[PDB]
Amino acid sequence: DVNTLTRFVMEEGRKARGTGELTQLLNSLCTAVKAISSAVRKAGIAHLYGIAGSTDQVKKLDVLSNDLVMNMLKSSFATCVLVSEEDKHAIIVEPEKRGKYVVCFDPLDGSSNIDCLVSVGTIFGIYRKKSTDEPSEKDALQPGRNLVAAGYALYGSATMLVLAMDCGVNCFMLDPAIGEFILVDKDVKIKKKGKIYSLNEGYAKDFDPAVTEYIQRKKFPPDNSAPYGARYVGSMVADVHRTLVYGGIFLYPANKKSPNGKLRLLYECNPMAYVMEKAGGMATTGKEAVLDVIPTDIHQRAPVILGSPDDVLEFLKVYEKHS
Amino acid sequence: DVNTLTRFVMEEGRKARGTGELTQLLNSLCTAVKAISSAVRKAGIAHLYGIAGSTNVTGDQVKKLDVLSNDLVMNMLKSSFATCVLVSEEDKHAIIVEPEKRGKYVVCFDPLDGSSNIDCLVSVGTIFGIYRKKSTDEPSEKDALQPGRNLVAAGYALYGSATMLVLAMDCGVNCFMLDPAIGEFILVDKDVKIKKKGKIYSLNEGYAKDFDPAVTEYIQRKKFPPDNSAPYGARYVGSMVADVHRTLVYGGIFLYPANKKSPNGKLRLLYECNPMAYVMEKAGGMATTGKEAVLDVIPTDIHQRAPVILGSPDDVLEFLKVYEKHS
Amino acid sequence: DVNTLTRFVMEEGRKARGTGELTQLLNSLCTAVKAISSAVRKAGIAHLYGIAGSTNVTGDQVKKLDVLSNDLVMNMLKSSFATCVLVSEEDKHAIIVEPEKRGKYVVCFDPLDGSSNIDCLVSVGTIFGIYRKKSTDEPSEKDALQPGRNLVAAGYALYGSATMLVLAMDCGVNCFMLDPAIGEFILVDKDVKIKKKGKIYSLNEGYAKDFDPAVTEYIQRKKFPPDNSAPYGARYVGSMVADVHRTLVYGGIFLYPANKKSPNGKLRLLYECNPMAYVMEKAGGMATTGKEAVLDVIPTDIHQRAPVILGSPDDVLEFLKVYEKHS
Amino acid sequence: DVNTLTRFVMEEGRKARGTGELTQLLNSLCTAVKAISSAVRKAGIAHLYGIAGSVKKLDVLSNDLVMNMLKSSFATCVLVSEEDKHAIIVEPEKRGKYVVCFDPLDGSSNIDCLVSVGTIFGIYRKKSTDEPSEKDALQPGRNLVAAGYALYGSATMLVLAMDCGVNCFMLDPAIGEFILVDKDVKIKKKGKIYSLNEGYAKDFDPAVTEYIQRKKFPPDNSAPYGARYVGSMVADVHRTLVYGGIFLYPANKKSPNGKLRLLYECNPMAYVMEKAGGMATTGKEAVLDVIPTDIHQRAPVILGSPDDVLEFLKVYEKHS
Ligand SMILES: Nc1ncnc2c1ncn2[C@@H]1O[C@H](COP(=O)(O)O)[C@@H](O)[C@H]1O
Ligand SMILES: Nc1ncnc2c1ncn2[C@@H]1O[C@H](COP(=O)(O)O)[C@@H](O)[C@H]1O
Ligand SMILES: Nc1ncnc2c1ncn2[C@@H]1O[C@H](COP(=O)(O)O)[C@@H](O)[C@H]1O
Ligand SMILES: Nc1ncnc2c1ncn2[C@@H]1O[C@H](COP(=O)(O)O)[C@@H](O)[C@H]1O
Ligand SMILES: [Mg+2]
Ligand SMILES: [Mg+2]
Ligand SMILES: [Mg+2]
Ligand SMILES: [Mg+2]
Repeated sequence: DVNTLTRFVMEEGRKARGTGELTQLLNSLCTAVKAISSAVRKAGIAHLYGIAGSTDQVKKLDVLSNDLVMNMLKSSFATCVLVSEEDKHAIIVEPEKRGKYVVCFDPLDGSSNIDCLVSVGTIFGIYRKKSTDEPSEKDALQPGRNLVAAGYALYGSATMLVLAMDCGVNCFMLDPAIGEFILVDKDVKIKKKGKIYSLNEGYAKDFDPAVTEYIQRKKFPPDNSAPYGARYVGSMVADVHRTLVYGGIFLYPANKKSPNGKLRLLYECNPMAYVMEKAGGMATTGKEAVLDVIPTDIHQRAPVILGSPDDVLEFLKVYEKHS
Repeated sequence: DVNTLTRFVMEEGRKARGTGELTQLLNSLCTAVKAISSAVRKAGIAHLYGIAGSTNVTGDQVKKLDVLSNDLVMNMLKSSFATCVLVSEEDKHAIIVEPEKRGKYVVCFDPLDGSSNIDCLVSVGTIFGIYRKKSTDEPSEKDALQPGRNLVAAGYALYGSATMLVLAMDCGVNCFMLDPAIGEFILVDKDVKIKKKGKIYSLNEGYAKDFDPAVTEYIQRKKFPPDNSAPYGARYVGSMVADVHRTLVYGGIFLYPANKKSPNGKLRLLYECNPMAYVMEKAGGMATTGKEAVLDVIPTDIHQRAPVILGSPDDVLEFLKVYEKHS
Repeated sequence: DVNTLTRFVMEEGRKARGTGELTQLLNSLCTAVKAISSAVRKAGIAHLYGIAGSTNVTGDQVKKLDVLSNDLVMNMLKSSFATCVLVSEEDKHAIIVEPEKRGKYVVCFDPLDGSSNIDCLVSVGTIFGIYRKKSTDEPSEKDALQPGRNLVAAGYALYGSATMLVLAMDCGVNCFMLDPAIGEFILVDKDVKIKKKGKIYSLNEGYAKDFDPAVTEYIQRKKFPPDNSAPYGARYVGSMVADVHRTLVYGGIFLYPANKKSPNGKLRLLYECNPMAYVMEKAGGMATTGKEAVLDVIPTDIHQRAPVILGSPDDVLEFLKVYEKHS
Repeated sequence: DVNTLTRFVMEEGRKARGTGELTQLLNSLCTAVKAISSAVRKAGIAHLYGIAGSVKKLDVLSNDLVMNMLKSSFATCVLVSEEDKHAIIVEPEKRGKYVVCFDPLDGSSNIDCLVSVGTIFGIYRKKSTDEPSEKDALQPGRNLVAAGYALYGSATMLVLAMDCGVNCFMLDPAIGEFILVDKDVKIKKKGKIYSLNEGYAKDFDPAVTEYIQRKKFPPDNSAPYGARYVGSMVADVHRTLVYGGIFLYPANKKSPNGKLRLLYECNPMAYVMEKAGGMATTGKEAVLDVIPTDIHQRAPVILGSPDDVLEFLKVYEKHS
């Protein structure tokens, strides 16, 4: 039977005995992702270039993508606190539209390389508000282990939405002819070990000796097996999704321009770690599992190594050797 | 004033006082590219997954996409009445256009690179180079054995976050953005030029163990600059259109160089290296094999390989300085 | 606050304390309508005309729209797990859903009304009525033989200059515009109500020689008002969905009455007249056979015909008074 | 062998040995019509209704699209639009030699009910050697170089009439391309449908009343014609071209010289009809022979299958 995101989400919520609040939230997020995809593919750009007589582009697209997510989630009546990469402070939903959920998201990740039309993407993570206090930024400071749902949209050669919940990881392809996300890979599981590593090797000078050693073993295998292939798009959604689909390992470790890491814990690392763990993968900072870091600031950064468990375990063995 | 690919091509054809044959070829290629973009973005995939009660998925969808893209380009170019010989990355032999539809142009193309890149849903591209048939002999694969310098037009379409067509001709490089709401390529970057020195290098460092000693030293110098300037950034998508386009837009260097086990490189000269070398040189960049300019190689086989290092001229010259140090 | 069909239907389901079954049905219908819309606007027609050669067509692609439409609606409703008995203009007998997929609802629909003249690009449409199952026993086509009064939901999609879904339920009539750029039905008109009296009449006057004398007199009053008021304008698209939507939007009257060669009219009671009558009544309009309300007829055959006169209430009342005068 | 509008137009230009100017004009109209279609189908309406938190009328937008695309083609010198009281004169730097008269969005009267709407165009070559003026648009339809319409119905079709005949192109929205689907089109000799607003029955000339009576009670007592009246000229005329038959907008008392406009409604449709082997008459003469004195002047029109038009004229000549 054909399955769609709308039907899949409605049926999981029926199975969950819930009230429909999270269903309405995920419904609203789907709409926003379809509207982001349309703009990312440049529908209507002819009007910007004067087709009807009327005459920062990358910037405005991430602002618009933020507005679409913010508006769709607000009017869902399902949220109370929204944290966005585009916004310095947490947004507090007005009282008459408040619901039970906190949403952390990057509405257009990798946006700043739109000039090259590289893949861009959306990342989101959904929490049940935990405190009974008046809503505030504190409600978003929960460890990733508390995630109820998380995932991402990739605006690549096609638009795909990956949604991770308690039930596992499911991938949906957008059919632009009808505006429906079609279920195409069910209960995805990452392979135990891959043949691809992904990281910005331009920071090789700043690399920890654990990282340098691990990556040396991927290029020059001490057992003389085949070297791993390398890929790095520089957009987290593209690089993590390739790791999910093919296996392997993605690293963005600390460097001396980013001693706490480059990626952001709340709306980049935590959602991707959650998808990885639900897929049978791993996600570590080196010191602890990403999902166990307790945030103290909503835009704080973390180092991340994630992907196939044998590859992450192999990295972690090299890491404790450098204790 | 807004400009479209169709209007731009038509006006350049008028300025050239051509017969209109090349214009028709490029109109045909543009339609084909719009058709590939629609398939790449997965229009109608709901019907494949049973929305109307029918079909299983069966086989290799990525392969079928490459084949479908090849059939779109082949058929639009055949029906243009502007071509006689078609060389495609997807076909063993050159396709000879039937007598009734023969025109004067030779087209080498790679219609899509889905199968040759395990990256899934990250970018895909089409590359093309257009030559004028040089002899009046009955058409054969020999008519595509021309050096890249003989190209009249070349370029690529990138199916990325948006669909972009880059077209290079004697008038320079121009970049057109596909507006899917209306099926028009909108002119967005005019007479593009690459910057003389960039800050990004692009190659597959998994192959590091098989690197020629000069590639190792060059890359080491990008990661550990001897003058303690800032290291270059690294990006490697695995799709030639994507990696070359970023080099064009941001500057820097892209390398798929020769080495011991692959003494002629891996990429193909006629429909990968030559069109990109032409775009680079028209943009004021460089494209070398290490031994010579890509566009000066005279091919002897239609699927022959070439090493290629291309991009900002100061970076390519710096690599050639290191390459000659190890001669 | 923006509102979509998905969000609207979901909240209404939460309001009425449903189990979500109707909601999944309506979600399924929405998806089929989107796919029908895409086919009607001729997405992919270029493959039918050989853009990729002869080999690249046949699947859902080669089916006529009436067949494709039936397959889309049939399949989406079956896979909704919310229906048990389906009635379509396309199939002589009601379809009994497999027990593994059965829900509690009965759906009567016309997958593509007006496809008659889809050749001239006239607006066409989809019509649907939803009943709950009443019977103690195994689902059978007698479950669909309910009066229009038992409807829980009804409406139509119009594929005209734009695609619109008109949904009628207990809460009233609501209208959703399909945004093709993102594939969402946007709530654009809420709790819609017909005007009390219109200035347009709508019927096929070409068959005037066979008109019932009561229809002859009522049409004459429209064109030759006995009080020197302004005569009504005439519109007849020949596609029921388009004519009924204009009647809802602009007011007036639409007639497909009984004549003498056609004892009970031509339009079908279950999946043409009944849904349209339900929309009209929820909008403060009217719909009669001449002798009783359409929604009161007790059907005995799932494909039985019914005369229909519907629209603004003062216009249907004037017709009835002329009609009862001749009875 | 598939063909597109772009490739068909360019190939006809090559055969004509034209300089490319009219081909650029027609390319430019093709783009405008694709953009009108996109807006008519309501792409982007979600933004109007606040999907991102926070408006030109369709007819205004459509006029802007055609006007700007034609101006920027460098192929035109005088543009007459139903939306503009005076003719637009193109600035010297963007001037070509063609005069274009058009209705950017006919039927938008009642777009509130999502009826079919259309764009109609007629293209003339400027004869004079002098400065372009409104007078250059005052030509009989006989002088047309090209005419047609785009119908935004259940699907979008462009019908183009030229010397070479009538050709029909279907817009494939997946790829944004007009595909040639019906070639060298000819209308049926006689149809079975008549199209007019019978709400004006009280004002009909007795020729029209008697002709309509012939359609409902046939004198050879064949089957009565069916009736259709969409109320959008493009939709009713296109059905007439596809199925044969007759379409009439005759004189009534709020429109004593007809309601439809000669330069950009009647003349383009008359020219499609004639190139398809049909006819179009005011009743007194061929539409294409009327010499206009006002760019917005109205004309009565009866057009369609040749046998049905001749039959009307035979009834008309009786009441002469
Ligand atoms: N559509 C859904 N998919 C998966 N889980 C759900 C869904 N709806 C509700 N749940 C679960 O039920 C809980 C309460 O749902 P709600 O009543 O919608 O807030 C959520 O926090 C989830 O754990
Ligand atoms: N649309 C065009 N853009 C750029 N150059 C063109 C174009 N059309 C023709 N030319 C040039 O004129 C030559 C002959 O034109 P043709 O008669 O179309 O083959 C071509 O090989 C090009 O060098
Ligand atoms: N989405 C909805 N909109 C309006 N009424 C509904 C909806 N869902 C359920 N209902 C009402 O509640 C009944 C039971 O719903 P269900 O259990 O989903 O079949 C239906 O037959 C309707 O009367
Ligand atoms: N694309 C075309 N299709 C049909 N006829 C054309 C075309 N281009 C030119 N012609 C004919 O040749 C004349 C001169 O064209 P031009 O030099 O473009 O003004 C026109 O007025 C038409 O009669
Ligand atoms: Mg961002
Ligand atoms: Mg290939
Ligand atoms: Mg029907
Ligand atoms: Mg008009």
